[PDB]
Amino acid sequence: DSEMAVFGAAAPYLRKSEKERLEAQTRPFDLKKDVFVPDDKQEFVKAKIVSREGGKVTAETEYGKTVTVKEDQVMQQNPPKFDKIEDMAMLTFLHEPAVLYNLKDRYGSWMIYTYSGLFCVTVNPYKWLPVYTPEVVAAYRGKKRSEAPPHIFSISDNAYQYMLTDRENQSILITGESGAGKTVNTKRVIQYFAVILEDQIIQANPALEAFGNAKTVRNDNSSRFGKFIRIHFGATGKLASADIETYLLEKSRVIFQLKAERDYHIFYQILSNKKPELLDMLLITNNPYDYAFISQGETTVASIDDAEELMATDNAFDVLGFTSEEKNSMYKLTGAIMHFGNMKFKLKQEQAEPDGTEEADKSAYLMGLNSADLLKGLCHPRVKVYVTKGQNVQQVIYATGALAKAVYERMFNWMVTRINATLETKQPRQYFIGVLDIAGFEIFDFNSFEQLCINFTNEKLQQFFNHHMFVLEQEEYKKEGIEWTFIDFGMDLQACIDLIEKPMGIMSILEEECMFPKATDMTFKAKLFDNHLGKSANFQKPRNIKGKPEAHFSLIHYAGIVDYNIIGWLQKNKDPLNETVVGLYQKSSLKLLSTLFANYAGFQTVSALHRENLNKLMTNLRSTHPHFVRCIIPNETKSPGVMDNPLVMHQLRCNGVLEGIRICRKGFPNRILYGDFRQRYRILNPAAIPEGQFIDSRKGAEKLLSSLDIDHNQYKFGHTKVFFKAGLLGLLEEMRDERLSRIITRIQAQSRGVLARMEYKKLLERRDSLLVIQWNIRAFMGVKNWPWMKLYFKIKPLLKSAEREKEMASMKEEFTRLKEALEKSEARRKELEEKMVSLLQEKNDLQLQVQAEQDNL
Amino acid sequence: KVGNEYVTKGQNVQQVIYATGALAKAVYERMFNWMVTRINATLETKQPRQ
Ligand SMILES: Nc1ncnc2c1ncn2[C@@H]1O[C@H](COP(=O)(O)OP(=O)(O)O)[C@@H](O)[C@H]1O
Ligand SMILES: [Mg+2]
Repeated sequence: DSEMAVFGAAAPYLRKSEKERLEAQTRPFDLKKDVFVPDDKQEFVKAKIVSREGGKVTAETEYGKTVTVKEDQVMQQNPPKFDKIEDMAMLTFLHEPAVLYNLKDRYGSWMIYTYSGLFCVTVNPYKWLPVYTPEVVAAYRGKKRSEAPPHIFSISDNAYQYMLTDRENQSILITGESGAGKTVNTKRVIQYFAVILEDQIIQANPALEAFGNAKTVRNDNSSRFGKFIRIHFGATGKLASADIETYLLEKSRVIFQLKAERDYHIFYQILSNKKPELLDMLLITNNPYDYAFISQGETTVASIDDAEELMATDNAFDVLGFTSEEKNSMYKLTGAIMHFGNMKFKLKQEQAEPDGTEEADKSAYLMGLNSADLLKGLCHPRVKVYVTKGQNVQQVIYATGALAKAVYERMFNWMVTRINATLETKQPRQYFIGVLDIAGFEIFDFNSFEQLCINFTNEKLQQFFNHHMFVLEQEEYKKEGIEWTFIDFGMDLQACIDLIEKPMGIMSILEEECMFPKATDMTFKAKLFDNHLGKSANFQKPRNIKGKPEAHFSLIHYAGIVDYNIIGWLQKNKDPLNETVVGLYQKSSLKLLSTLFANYAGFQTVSALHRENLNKLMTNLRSTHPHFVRCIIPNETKSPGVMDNPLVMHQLRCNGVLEGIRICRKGFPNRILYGDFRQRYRILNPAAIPEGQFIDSRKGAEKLLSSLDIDHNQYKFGHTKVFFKAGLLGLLEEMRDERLSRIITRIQAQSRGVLARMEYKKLLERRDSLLVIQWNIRAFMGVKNWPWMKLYFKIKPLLKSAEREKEMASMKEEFTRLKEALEKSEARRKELEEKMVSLLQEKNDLQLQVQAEQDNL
Repeated sequence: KVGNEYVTKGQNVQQVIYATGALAKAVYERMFNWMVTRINATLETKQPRQ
């Protein structure tokens, strides 16, 4: 249990226990006696095998109920060896009940992360589990998904491994219904990147979170804008400058909030009174109920304490390096917006007469200008012929709301730009990894233009997933000359997108009527009905319900039918403003309001910008190698552990995960280039593909594979990329690692051999020296025991041998010293000779240089 | 590389074939110049005096 010991706390929550699988193998089972049968309230139920009368197999459900049904919707249960399987591609039987029941089995053990073929699926646990510890992140470093339990950390690690190996961009895309957990997983991915500037990226997400998210019926932490976070890396394979891009912040939230929907987080974080200094300098109490814009929602969430969120976002701002002046500026603007919300107006003979201007004075003080000028601009708007115009009392409130939402949007863009500036670093950055977290699909009780935009973004993301996973993979199979029948998996959302995105479509008619002045909801809607009602499968008449608000029409996304009541979408897409107040805000005292807002009058519909951003984003994405994560919400009640079968079945059908797993298990998932394969797996059979003795790719790769003694029917050789059947690539990697280990061990053995060889040669020389010494000392003792030898042999060398024998020693040593001196002198003379040759070389070079200056003149 | 970002450029067949030709020209010119430098180094022996 090496993985268990390494993981520690998160081990039981990520990997099945050894005893658990041991008892699972002992669970009673058979090829027969096991089936899944459909049911109404629960989609599928386990059942036994009783009798097949006329082909009508009889099944006794686990609840005890017994019913006979024909061979249709009769699917064999998978063997218990596949219970709580980490990757769901090795299922011998694949069928709609099987995916649900394996997912539920893993969910019961709180195993949210599961691999469905190539991409990953995450079920919402609705409870923060101890799996995101930095120890687990370190354990998830440099590990394949096969050798590690499923987790988003493993997904990020595999993306980084591709990043390093193939030197190509990666894009981790999170897709699912709202509140499924996309933002949490994006935060975990950013955390994994930070662990392996890091504090800057960590705290940047809460900074935008505090201003973007709001509490909704579907989820309390509901993002109102798409996020694309790009982390750049250099050639060395280390983190570098980052970037964050936002998509279509829902500006209508400030003006209006639904009955069960709260407002933005910051408007109540500041009013939580955690820092009364904020209350003092903003001239605002801690009760949002006195303030019209932010009092429509509950302003209270059971799981959210706005004081903690406020201190967290302040800490994040400090970590990012936000100066106190700009923080105070945005705080003053946030105060000013509900100060504007406090505005009241009355008709008196025609422009509304201002009243209750004290709050207007306070707001003007916060932003910085003459309050009378702003009041007159709101009271008597002047626009391009600056000409005054009579307008209704109700219109001044709408104008103030539009100005407030525009100011909030500009402040949001300023935060985005400041985050980019803080994160940007001049250090080299080679490639990038893009994490995509769009606003998830959602079905509110009443839906409007922003809901339509969010759902259209979700539709386009699902269509991109379908196109890449199904169409492009099959076209790649075809192009490389691989025999493969074309299979249609049954989802092509291009028609649904073209219903609105393409010209003359519902969204296109929306921009066309927005350009058209005097545009009314009644007529424009008519322009929709005669255009696509009936003839378009998705669009249809509104399936109006008495409980739900009246809807103009109903249209079918990939996730189901949704009603879309249009109420003044033309003004929302057009975004009109009063030019007088525009001019007043342009020259405001505050740095933020003056710089940001000056480009409004310094048009293009926001829907057109949304479409262009989606097109550009997905064209950029197509250049990358996506990793998909699909998030499933188990229960609408936010109850952890409740695994509501019909909802998950509907989500699985809309997502089309089953067909993705089918195309992963049937087709060839792994495709590797011939040259890359040769240079990578040559260690398996180095004899094949001899080192630099020929030039050919296909033949060498074919010989290498044919020498690998595996199932040769798995791979179909192509023109440029050899394909691999599912599970083959990991096997080849396993034998490659084993062969590398064998090579390293043999290298160690050879190194030990040579070290022993040299040390034993040294031992030989030492033994020869010892023999010489011992023989000489033996002779010396033999001559020393002789009384004669010492007398004439100890004084002769000093005296008698000095004059005519030791003088040979003296002349020899002086010859040696003189020879050393002569050799050193001759070597010095030779090096001086070559040095003076070099001096000639450089002097003629310098005369050439002199000629060069005479050329210069 | 534009700025600090390595942006991949998309070119048609004409540009890529012209690039191949330019690479061939440049590498052969460097070939010729390296040959000239090599022969100059071999011939430029000691005592290039006077
Ligand atoms: N992996 C997870 N661990 C713990 N809670 C999670 C996880 N994923 C989602 N949740 C919870 O689910 C809810 C919605 O998750 P969130 O990421 O905010 O969704 P969305 O991306 O749709 O805004 C929150 O209550 C969040 O805490
Ligand atoms: Mg979210």
